Amino acid sequence: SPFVNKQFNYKDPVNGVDIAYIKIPNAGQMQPVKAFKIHNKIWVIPERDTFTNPEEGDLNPPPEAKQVPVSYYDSTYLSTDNEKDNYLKGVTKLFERIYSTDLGRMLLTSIVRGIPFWGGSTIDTELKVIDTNCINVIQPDGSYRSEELNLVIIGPSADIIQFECKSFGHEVLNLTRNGYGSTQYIRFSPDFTFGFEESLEVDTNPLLGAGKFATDPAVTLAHELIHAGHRLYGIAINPNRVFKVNTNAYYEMSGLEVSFEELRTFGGHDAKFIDSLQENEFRLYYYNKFKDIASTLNKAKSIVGTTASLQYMKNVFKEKYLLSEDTSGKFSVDKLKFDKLYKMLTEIYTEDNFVKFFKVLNRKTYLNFDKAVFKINIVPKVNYTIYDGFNLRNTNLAANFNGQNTEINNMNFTKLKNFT
Amino acid sequence: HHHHHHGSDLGKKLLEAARAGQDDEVRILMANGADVNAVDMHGYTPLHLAAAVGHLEIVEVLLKAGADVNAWDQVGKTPLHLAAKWGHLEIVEVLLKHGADVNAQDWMGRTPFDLAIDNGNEDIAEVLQKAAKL
Ligand SMILES: [Zn+2]
Repeated sequence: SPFVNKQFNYKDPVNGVDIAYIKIPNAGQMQPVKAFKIHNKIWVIPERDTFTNPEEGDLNPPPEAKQVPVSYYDSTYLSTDNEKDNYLKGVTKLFERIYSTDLGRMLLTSIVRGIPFWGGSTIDTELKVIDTNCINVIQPDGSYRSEELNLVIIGPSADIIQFECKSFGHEVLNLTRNGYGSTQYIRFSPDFTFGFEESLEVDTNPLLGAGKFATDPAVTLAHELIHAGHRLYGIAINPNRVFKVNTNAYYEMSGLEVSFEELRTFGGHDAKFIDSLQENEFRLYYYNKFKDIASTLNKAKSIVGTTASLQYMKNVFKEKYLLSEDTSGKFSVDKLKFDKLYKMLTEIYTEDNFVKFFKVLNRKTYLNFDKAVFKINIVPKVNYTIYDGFNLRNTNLAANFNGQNTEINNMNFTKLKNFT
Repeated sequence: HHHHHHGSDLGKKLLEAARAGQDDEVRILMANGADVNAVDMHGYTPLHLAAAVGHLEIVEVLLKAGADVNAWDQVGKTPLHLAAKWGHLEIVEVLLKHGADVNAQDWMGRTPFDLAIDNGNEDIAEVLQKAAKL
């Protein structure tokens, strides 16, 4: 029972259903690109992302002098068909590994159920889909069929290791912080991984360590999938709510500040930098946001743009936000039901808890310094397996996380750049 | 002699002020040097927001200060696209009066005429229809 039913090949013909030419919301008039529906409401564009940002239309790097040490530029990556095939199967295998844990199995089920809310209409009482929460799928005629989706895995932009989770905004709505949600676009590559040190003292020092170990890409993708789970349920923290790092002299020296959002995503001790007063206000702030959505659903008189019934589309959102329905049929938010749902996306879906269940070596905090970038190929089963990743079972790579050791398993990790 | 220092970015305050229809706040921020063509993280200009929320006097004061009537966001919509969507006839007339492109197309191919008829704005669609056939 796999999460991704098909063994997609980039070379596969477009059938117009789960393999089709599509158009993403973009500032230009982009040419359609090939995308694969690996799962319900999840698509994979194995292209470099020149479309989401109007100022990053090209993959040219900045002047050699304006480049920051922690970056890697390569305009030729993911440009040829063979890398597009390998990229697609790598992303697919990474979903299988996440899904093979009850924790990731729940995360992926919460994402597919987290439909961006239908707050698009200009009339108070009718429900409508926000256009930017959809994609344009090409038909055989050449006509364009609009289709809804929740997640999109796309290739990196100019900065190859600038992994992130982004969505398109609304002129009058704050979809990521009002509960509604929005289709998420993740820049991610299964062919690259960051180097880090097992020794915490070395890992928190900018000037030491050369990337003794390698991050497991399923944790990296699991980290960005948690960003999606926050933004899809509309409970993300404003990215300008930053923490004045006082626990790392090297951060304090440079005056760095990490956003509460990423600290929450990492979890563990990191998520405790947020003080109880700050956590309390957000929970209450978004508990009220679900009440506004429950109020909008109760004042729903019509539905536009689909053949689904009004009652049916309310039900999709009762199951998403876990609203309570009384005898008369009016939706409400049960504070305890919400608190269970709120804690799930904030304290349970964390990079830390995922490392515990993958049983991999990982950074022990978000406040560290990346030591190197490696080129990996996770598609061969002699390199990387769904159930064990790099630390293959029964081999010498299982003990002491040896499979993640970039010198003991020196054939699976090719160093490209030294940040240290 | 009269040197002031900007403690906060004036673009974001101008965009927030135009979104909530605080005409005096827009007019005051414009006096202290806010950029009428600044952008938010989504490509929205003060005119995009002032037009989508329906503020006639805010739209005019900005256009007087040199706001791009044909600037587009990250999905290709212009101030004319938004004003037709939210049923603002007076805003749509002002934008046209200043030479907004009635044929601007967003990512999906839609013009401000399509958005108008797709949101039940008949009287605002007949104006855009006529202006196109002129
Ligand atoms: Zn992150």
